[PDB]
Formats: sequence, structure tokens, C-alpha cells
Amino acid sequence: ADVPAGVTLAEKQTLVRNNGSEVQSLDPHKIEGVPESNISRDLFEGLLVSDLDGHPAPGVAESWDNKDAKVWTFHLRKDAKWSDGTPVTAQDFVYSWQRSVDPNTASPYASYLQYGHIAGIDEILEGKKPITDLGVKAIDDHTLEVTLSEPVPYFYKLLVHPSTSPVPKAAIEKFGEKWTQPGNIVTNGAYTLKDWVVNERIVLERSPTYWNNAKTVINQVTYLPIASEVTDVNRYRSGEIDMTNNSMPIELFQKLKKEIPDEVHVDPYLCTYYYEINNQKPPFNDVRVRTALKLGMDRDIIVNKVKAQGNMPAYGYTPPYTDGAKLTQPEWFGWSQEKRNEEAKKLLAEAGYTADKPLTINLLYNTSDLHKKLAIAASSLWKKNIGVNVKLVNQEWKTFLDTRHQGTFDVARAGWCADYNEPTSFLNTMLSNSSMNTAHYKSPAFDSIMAETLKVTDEAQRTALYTKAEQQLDKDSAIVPVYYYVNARLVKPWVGGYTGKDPLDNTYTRNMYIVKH
Repeated sequence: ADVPAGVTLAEKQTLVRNNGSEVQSLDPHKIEGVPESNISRDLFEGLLVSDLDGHPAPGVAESWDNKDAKVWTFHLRKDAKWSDGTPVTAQDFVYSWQRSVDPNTASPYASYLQYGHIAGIDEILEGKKPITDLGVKAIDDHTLEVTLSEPVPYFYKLLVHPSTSPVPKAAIEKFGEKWTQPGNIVTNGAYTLKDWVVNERIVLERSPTYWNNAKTVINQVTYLPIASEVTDVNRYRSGEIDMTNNSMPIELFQKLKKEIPDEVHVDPYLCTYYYEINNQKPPFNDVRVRTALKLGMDRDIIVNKVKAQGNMPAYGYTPPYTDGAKLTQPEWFGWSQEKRNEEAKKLLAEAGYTADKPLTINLLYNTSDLHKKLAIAASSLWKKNIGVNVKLVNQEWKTFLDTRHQGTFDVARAGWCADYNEPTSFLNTMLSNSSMNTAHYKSPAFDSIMAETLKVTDEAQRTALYTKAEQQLDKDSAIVPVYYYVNARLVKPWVGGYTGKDPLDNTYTRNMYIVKH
């Protein structure tokens, strides 16, 4: 943290944040959600970190080199330490990246290092080659060399994501899944774990072994799992919570801006809200059916519920404002909604679904006052607009996520947030082979476009090809885009060091501090 001159710190440096829901895991190879990453970023530290403006900055790596964006050398700082007092080494990295790609780990982010195309990775992920063939090596204890199979000029930007953090072999091998329990866990970041009360709180404590401990100010942070946006704001206003999660109650946002205007932050956020179609579940293996669901949704009715917050209606998957995106709007986006409806019912009818022989659908969503109102609207619009009956089904966050991977749903509420600020952070999740493809979308056409992006000579060419990919994704109606996100949350006037200026919102507790009050 960087506390400005003139500020008087409080004696008690503690922070309470709502994290939105109970985490999947504190194992960095066993997580895929925003809540998971948010705690992970306080516990473990990879080669690089996000600075206060979203940019990549030194982490364990103090400096780095690259040849043709294909061989990357990272020089690890000599004072990087585990909560053990033991050194964080290059071999820790080799071990951890290997583990991330082992089929036996079954990581939901197994594919993340494949987005950077480390040598040897495709066959390893399919189980045809051992993990020790991965193109990552420790030249010495403080020098990691990564060899990619082609040039990827943005490879470094991946390396801030928690799935790429190092993890402790010895703890993992002694304790199996219990390695992350308070007494067992060994950590790399500004904090370690003090307590974990399932469905109540995760409490972390400052670690004096952290190389940059001198700059840390907060001594204890508490993460809560409140899925109720209303309960979140309630317990903020009553004094318990210092920072709400970044999802607001639709009916209360304007009261809040009128009442505590200086505590309401709203910043750009590179995430997309959409209704994910299970492309492998009949009748949604039929492109005409997917297209009818997409066109029949009335995005302007939906965004008009959150218009105070400034959300823009979505026409694709990757956010238009992502770095390197210059997207086009498809022709359907310019129609009236009545013409979109007409088209949709013609398409349904062509597939065999008529007035008299109507489609009935299940809409899955994770517990949330926000998702529940928007699911009730979605189901009502779809009925009126295209004659599809939609029933609601709600699951807890951990179970929600698992269900989508298993395929046991028709359509679901969904949200993807960039892991790095580049369009492949979204587009790669729609690859046939991706551990994150919960769409179950498989298009050899899409895939081959994406391969082309790393054969081109210029960034402008790459940018043009991402717009082809999006177009192909939309022509296949892989998803129902609804709106682009905003990062809106409440933050107490005494909490310092939250700028809101990273559009991926990768904040760290080691950057905040509490002003005397």
C-alpha cells in the first residue's frame, strides 16, 4: 500500500468485504470464479501482479526477458518467501504449472496455460504425454524459462491469474485436499489463512514472511459469502461491512446514490452478462432454436432495470471496450424487437416448435436477488415474445458451477469476466477443447479462426480476426448476450486504496488501508 502524506491511519487496521458466495476451494488449481480469485490474490502470488491501473507489474518475478515473444525468461527476486520461511523458487513454478495441466488434477482452468501455448501442452492435456514434457524449466533456483510453441506477444498478461500462482508440493502431497486448512496451508502472498467457517466467513491475517510485507497496512481481512445483494447493502449500512460485493439491488441503487453519494463507486468492468445455452442438449443442438432464444430476448427491457448504473445492452460475448477489440454489431441488433420476434417464431416453427406444440425450458441460475428478478423477466419476455415456457431452477454457487460442466441444464444465467485484457481471454473459452467451455459449443470453423490469430503479422490483423470469431459465434447463436457489466459497489469513507480503475477489478488487500475515524 501507498498511504498519502497527511493521512492518519486508524489504530485498528481490519477490513470486512462481502465476496458474494461461498468459495469452491482455496486450491488455486481448483477454482474458476471471481469470488475464488479474490481470496486467492491475498494468499498466493504468481510471477506478476496487477498494479492499481490494471497493468502487469512485478510479482515473484522482479524482471523478465523475451526472444520473439516465444522464449520468456523470468528473474525471480531472491527474497520471495513462503509462509514457512522457505524460498519461493523456479522449481516451485515448474511443479505448479505441471500440476495445473495434469488430467489427474482435473482443473477447471487446465486450459489457461494453453491460451499461451506453452511447448508440449496440447498432448499433455489429452493425456498422451507426461507433465514433465511441459515447456517450462528452472535454469537455476531464481530463473524460470518458458518456451512457447509460437510467438504470443501477450503471454505475460496471463501471468497475473491465480491459476498460475505457485503452490506448495510438500503440503499438497502430505495432506491431499486438506492442504488448504488453517493448520496445513503454506502461502506466498500478503496474507495467510486464519479461519474458514463454511457459509460464514474466511479470515486472513497478514504474513510477515511476504517479501513486500513492509508495504502492507491491513492486518486482518474478513471475506463474507452473502449471495443476497439486499443483505449485503443492509449489513454495509448497519456498520458490519466495509465494502459490498460489486452487485447491487436493482430497486435500491438510486436511494443509495441519493443518500450516500460519495460511497457509491461505479467503474468500467470487462465482463458480459448472458444466458448460456447448452449447445449439446436438445433442442438446443438446433441452431434455429438457439437463434430464436437469442432474438426473442428484449435486451432494452432488461438494461432499463439497471440503467441508473449505466449498463449497455450486449450483442456479443467479448466486451466492445476490451483492449484490441473493434467489434461490429450484427444486423439483427438493429431491428425492432417485433421483427426479431417474428424472425424467431418462424425459426422455431421451421424446427417443429409451434404455438400448438410449444417449447418448455429450464432456466438455471445461482442464488442472488439480482439474477432472480432478471430470470423472472427473461422467462416472462420469452413467453410473450416467442411462446417458449421457461421454468426457474436455483442452485448454490458451487453446485451451479458443477451443473454447467456436467451439462445437466438447458439454459443458464451466466457471466464471464476477463482474466487478462485481451480478446482471447473471452474467445478461448469457446474453443472446442477448452476446460471452460460450459456452453458445450464446438465449431471447427470458430476454432480455425482462433488458430489464425497467432499466424498473423500485425496486431491490426489479429484485431480483425477477433471480429470474424465473434461474427461466427453469433451466426451459430452459441449464447444469448444480455448486457455488458459495470463494477458498482459501496465502499466506506475510511477505506483507502480502492481506485476502481482496473477494468478487471483485480484488487489486493495489501494495497488498502484504513483512515482514522
